[PDB]
Amino acid sequence: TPDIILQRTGIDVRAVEQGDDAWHKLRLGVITASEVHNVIAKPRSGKKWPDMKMSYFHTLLAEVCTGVAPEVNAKALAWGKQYENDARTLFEFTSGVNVTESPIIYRDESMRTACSPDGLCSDGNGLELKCPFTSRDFMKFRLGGFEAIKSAYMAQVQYSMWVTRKNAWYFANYDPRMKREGLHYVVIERDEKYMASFDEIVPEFIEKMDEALAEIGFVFGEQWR
Amino acid sequence: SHMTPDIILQRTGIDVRAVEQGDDAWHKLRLGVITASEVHNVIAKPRSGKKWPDMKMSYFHTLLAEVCTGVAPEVNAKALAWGKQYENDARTLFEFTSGVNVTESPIIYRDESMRTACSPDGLCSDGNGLELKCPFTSRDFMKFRLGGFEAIKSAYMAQVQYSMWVTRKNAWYFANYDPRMKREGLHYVVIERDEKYMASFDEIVPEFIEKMDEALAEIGFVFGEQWR
Amino acid sequence: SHMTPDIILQRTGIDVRAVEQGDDAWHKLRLGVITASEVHNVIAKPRSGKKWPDMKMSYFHTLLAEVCTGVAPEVNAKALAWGKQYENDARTLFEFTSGVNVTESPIIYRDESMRTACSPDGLCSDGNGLELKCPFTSRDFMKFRLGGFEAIKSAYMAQVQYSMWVTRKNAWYFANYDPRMKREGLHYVVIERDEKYMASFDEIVPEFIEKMDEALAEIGFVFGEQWR
Repeated sequence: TPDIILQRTGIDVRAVEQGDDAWHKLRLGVITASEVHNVIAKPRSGKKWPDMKMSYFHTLLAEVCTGVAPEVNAKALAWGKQYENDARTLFEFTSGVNVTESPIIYRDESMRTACSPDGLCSDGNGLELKCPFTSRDFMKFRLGGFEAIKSAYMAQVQYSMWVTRKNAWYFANYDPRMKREGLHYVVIERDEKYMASFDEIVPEFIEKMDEALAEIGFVFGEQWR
Repeated sequence: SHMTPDIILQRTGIDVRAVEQGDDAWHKLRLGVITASEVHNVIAKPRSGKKWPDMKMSYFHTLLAEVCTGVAPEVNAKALAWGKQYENDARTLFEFTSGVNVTESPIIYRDESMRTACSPDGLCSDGNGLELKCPFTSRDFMKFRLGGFEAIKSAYMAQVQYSMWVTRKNAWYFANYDPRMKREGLHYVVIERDEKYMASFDEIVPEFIEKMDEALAEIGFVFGEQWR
Repeated sequence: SHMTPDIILQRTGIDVRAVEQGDDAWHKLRLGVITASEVHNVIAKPRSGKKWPDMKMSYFHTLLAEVCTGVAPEVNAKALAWGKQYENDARTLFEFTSGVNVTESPIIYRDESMRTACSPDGLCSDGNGLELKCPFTSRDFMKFRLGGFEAIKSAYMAQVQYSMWVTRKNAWYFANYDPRMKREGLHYVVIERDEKYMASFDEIVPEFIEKMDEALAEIGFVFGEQWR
């Protein structure tokens, strides 16, 4: 749905690459899969937004009013740029599917929610594929599998399926350092409980955002000129 | 007794009037002293008991060590640098917005003892002091902007109250500045003096000083060696 | 059975006598091994329940990764460089003061299994082991200087006992040096072997080892592949 994006931000999605400066521009103020865990965080009791929730909320609003986002995990990111291709190939070789690239996908025209898949699979699944920074974390995944994977990571996988209207996702790891056994993955199925969470909470988050922008005099989208 | 430039100059060789925030002198003048930025640690209390809390012990060791080494390490240089860089920008936008005039004030000691002090971001024409933060992250600016007072963390309140205790003023402005903000990059509030804090300082601080004196003697140092 | 240079040489290709702390081999020899500095993690317990604590599972993963990759990431680099810079001056000063003469002892295994080791700061004329740190912050230095024994972090204690467990000794020196102190930049104590602790390693360690073993087999590895 390029025309929309284009009309909206003057950017041509096709030309984009994970890391592209545009890539980044397109994510500004947007609720993404990597960060949604924060949005759904709940107080043990009470209705009060947890801290990690207020904090994400505050981060998002600033992206809107400043038009920038600070950089994080430089070396981690770099590690990943470094090995993604090898990881991809192998994964394929091994999983038996062909993977193809996916720009960035928004849920709808509002452009308030999105995900950036690591790939789109021949069998119809999306792909999340990490090159953990510490071999310690690969071990953790490799041995514990599913129940090893973190909540923050489960929310991520689920939110991608919510945005793309998909039913299953691969969650894989790669570590070029392992003498053998360097690639591990699993398949995750869409879970309606998560679905229902998003449907309920995400829209509520968006409305508060707008209220706040209004209080201080901005409007969602200014970040895109 | 009342602190004078004359006293600082003779004890440390430094000319207060030439000092500028972040200067080398500015740093030296703070070695070993209980500052508003850190007092929060001094007044910390255990849930029950009388035992000094970890944060408290910890700042105690820190202060002592400044006395016996005469130096202090740097932390989060980046944020430090950030705050140091945007300060002037912040001051002048505050003057415009509040309408008051601001004067600069290095460091101010509570008395001739040189044990307690603060470094205001300015002194206002209406008699109030000024504290200007340039949060390193915009997220923080947004937090305050939207949350105001109640947004401001305890440490900040103690810092603001101690500045008033040291200088004997009745109110203080607290502001935030973010140069990255397209517009509206300055927000601020006014904090009034609070006796409950005054009192606490009055009781606790003096005691903290004595403990320090005891520990230094024990390893044969005397307060002040840092300005040698 | 006891460890000997021949084993090492035969199993890994390395000349143990030739090893220097921080040597490439020095590092090689530590891969997959449970050391004195990390043991605190293995001994860690949950307030209740028999479930491993987060730090335990973590170290546990870290070590397995060491076995399957044959490498280890670089860590706490600033702290290591600092200690590296002062270890000499610290030793010399300790010697003078304690009277003892100190000798280098690369690394030592508890046994031929090569699963357990330590790398003492030195070996003392009086047959005591030596742990000599250059704390990164002067604050920690002060902490110990003033509070001695009861001030030493659990982890440091574990590291100490682990070392006696490994070498089979009765006492060890725990000392600190701070080149920053204008005076009194050296302080130390003498720690006695504690049986409650020995029992502990004696019990836990072995189970930890069994578990690594299960886990590795589950993914087709066997301990020692790191030295291939």
